[PDB]
Amino acid sequence: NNWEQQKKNIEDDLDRYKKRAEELRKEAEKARKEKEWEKRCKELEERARKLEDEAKDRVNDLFDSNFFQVIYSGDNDEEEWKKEKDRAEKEIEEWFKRIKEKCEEIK
Amino acid sequence: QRLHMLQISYFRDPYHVWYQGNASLGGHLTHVLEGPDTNTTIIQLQPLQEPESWARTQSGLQSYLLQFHGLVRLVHQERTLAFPLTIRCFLGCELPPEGSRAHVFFEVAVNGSSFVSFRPERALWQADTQVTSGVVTFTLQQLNAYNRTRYELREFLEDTCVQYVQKHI
Ligand SMILES: CCCCCCCCCCCCCCCCCCCC(=O)O[C@H](COC(=O)CCCCCCCCCCCCCC)COP(=O)(O)OCCN
Ligand SMILES: *[C@@H]1O[C@H](CO)[C@@H](O[C@@H]2O[C@H](CO)[C@@H](O[C@H]3O[C@H](CO)[C@@H](O)[C@H](O)[C@@H]3O)[C@H](O)[C@H]2NC(C)=O)[C@H](O)[C@H]1NC(C)=O
Ligand SMILES: *[C@@H]1O[C@H](CO)[C@@H](O[C@@H]2O[C@H](CO)[C@@H](O[C@H]3O[C@H](CO)[C@@H](O)[C@H](O)[C@@H]3O)[C@H](O)[C@H]2NC(C)=O)[C@H](O)[C@H]1NC(C)=O
Ligand SMILES: *[C@@H]1O[C@H](CO)[C@@H](O[C@@H]2O[C@H](CO)[C@@H](O)[C@H](O)[C@H]2NC(C)=O)[C@H](O)[C@H]1NC(C)=O
Repeated sequence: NNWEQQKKNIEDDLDRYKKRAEELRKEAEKARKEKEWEKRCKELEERARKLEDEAKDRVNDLFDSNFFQVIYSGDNDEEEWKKEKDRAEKEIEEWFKRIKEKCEEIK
Repeated sequence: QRLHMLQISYFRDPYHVWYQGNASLGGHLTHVLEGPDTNTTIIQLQPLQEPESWARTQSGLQSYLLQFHGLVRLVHQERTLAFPLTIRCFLGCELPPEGSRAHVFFEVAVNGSSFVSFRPERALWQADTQVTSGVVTFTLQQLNAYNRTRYELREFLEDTCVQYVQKHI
């Protein structure tokens, strides 16, 4: 139940960084459905990449810390831990693509 | 010549550790490590690695320290450890004058006494204690359970470490 509690914490982080990522996607949609605004894009590109990295590092730190708790559970293994870790890494990446896309289009 | 690494982990309790360590290439001090579990700082005293390369080396080392602490926490929750305790990890690679057959090692001591050590021939950890305990059998069980603690650890020692010696003497 240690790992159960720790998966909930992993989830929270992702759920927090998701809603933080969409707080930015909506900012990027309100500024495209509108030179100076073009810099509103660099400031969105920056805040979005800085956010990604944080999210990616905090969540990986979570995975690396629950290496043996998750794999010692019995119906979870190294392969599946590495599978889950990349499945979450690529979940974060995806949001960055959603934001960057808007900017590149409005270019 | 060689690359020796020392890591000293001070556990007051299961939740918190204080790290202290250094690395020496060819008898000269090259790296230092100090700090608690959350903010452990690793610095290179000489600019042996370029900023990108060193950042990748730190990512690796920092992931190891998280994993290491995790294993201590598991051994404790499964077999109960007596705190406070100190874990010494002495590891490295030594290259001969002639030949590529390098000697590699990883000896673990707990509270100044021999605990476990890695045997690279079969990438298996072995006891260094005459005492048969639940903690030793369990730790070895876990150490010999995963590719991470076996072939990846061997790869660090035989490839990562050796290449570093070959590149930076
Ligand atoms: C050439 C190197 C680079 C140059 C820089 C030198 C270092 C500078 C810093 C100075 C201080 C050195 C001290 C640090 C100690 C060694 C850290 C490295 C260990 C490490 O990363 O090994 C990984 C294995 O980790 C694991 O297996 C994780 C689990 C932890 C295992 C714990 C083993 C002991 C067991 C005892 C604890 C239990 C207590 C019970 C009472 C291998 O991975 P890699 O990714 O680097 O591999 C490369 C292939 N791709
Ligand atoms: C990396 O940090 C190490 C911190 O422990 C330290 O290496 C050696 O650590 C032990 C403590 O376990 C000490 O060893 C003994 O050294 C002399 C023998 O020459 C004794 O008279 C002392 O009483 C002491 O117990 C030392 O602190 C140290 N060893 C030596 C020989 O100095 C080093 O600071 C770092 N490693 C290297 C090789 O510099
Ligand atoms: C690692 O070394 C530590 C220092 O030598 C040692 O810590 C000491 O642990 C004992 C037992 O856990 C504590 O003493 C207790 O037991 C005696 C038994 O007669 C009682 O009378 C005492 O009241 C007390 O409860 C010490 O307090 C403790 N030392 C410190 C500094 O807190 C660890 O046990 C060693 N761990 C391993 C795994 O070997
Ligand atoms: C970074 O880690 C340390 C300890 O939590 C803090 O910075 C200093 O780092 C040295 C490392 O040798 C410590 O010994 C000192 O106690 C620390 N303080 C000073 C004034 O030197 C730092 O606060 C941590 N950073 C964060 C963001 O938590």
